[PDB]
Amino acid sequence: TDLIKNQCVNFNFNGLTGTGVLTPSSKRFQPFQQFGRDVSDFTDSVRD
Amino acid sequence: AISSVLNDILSRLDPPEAEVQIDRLITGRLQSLQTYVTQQLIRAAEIRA
Amino acid sequence: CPFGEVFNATKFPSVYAWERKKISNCVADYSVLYNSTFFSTFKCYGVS
Ligand SMILES: *[C@@H]1O[C@H](CO)[C@@H](O[C@@H]2O[C@H](CO)[C@@H](O[C@@H]3O[C@H](CO)[C@@H](O)[C@H](O)[C@@H]3O)[C@H](O)[C@H]2NC(C)=O)[C@H](O)[C@H]1NC(C)=O
Ligand SMILES: *[C@@H]1O[C@H](CO)[C@@H](O)[C@H](O)[C@H]1NC(C)=O
Repeated sequence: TDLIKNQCVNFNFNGLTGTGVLTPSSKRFQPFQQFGRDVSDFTDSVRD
Repeated sequence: AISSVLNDILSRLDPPEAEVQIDRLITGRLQSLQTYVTQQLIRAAEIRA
Repeated sequence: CPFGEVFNATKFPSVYAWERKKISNCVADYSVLYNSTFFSTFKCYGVS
């Protein structure tokens, strides 16, 4: 599907599911990184 | 448990078996809450003094 | 993915010299060999 932003949605990315609010970010990923996590081991951000 | 992440159990694992994995994880986590609150009550008592 | 070349291969190797191939770049339907019995043994782990 397309992206639905700035509201609570159900999401399903390429191997990552859950619910929450999707927003754009300025996180600088490396060329070999798919997603990142918070200090606590939970998903912080995802590459589309 | 297979994973600390609930979603990584529930999502991919067969729903029957999954209850076993989830139940185990729940018990694990509940224990930390009981510990936490117990200590807080003790700390609170010291503050009262 | 050419699973036909995996399960309908003409020749299989011996166990002492088991062989491996890499499967990639496709959309795979895994119900084909699951919801229609073609096996005497069917055991999967981690994921249903
Ligand atoms: C490997 O090749 C064999 C056949 O050479 C495949 O098995 C066969 O798959 C068909 C398709 O479902 C099975 O059903 C058949 O459907 C036709 C449709 O008109 C029907 O006329 C037949 O009577 C039959 O119902 C067929 O039973 C099945 N045969 C066997 C022995 O399983 C096999 O699936 C191929 N494996 C892979 C991984 O491609
Ligand atoms: C079994 O898999 C085949 C694959 O094409 C599908 O068409 C069929 O509906 C499946 N059966 C059930 C009960 O889901």
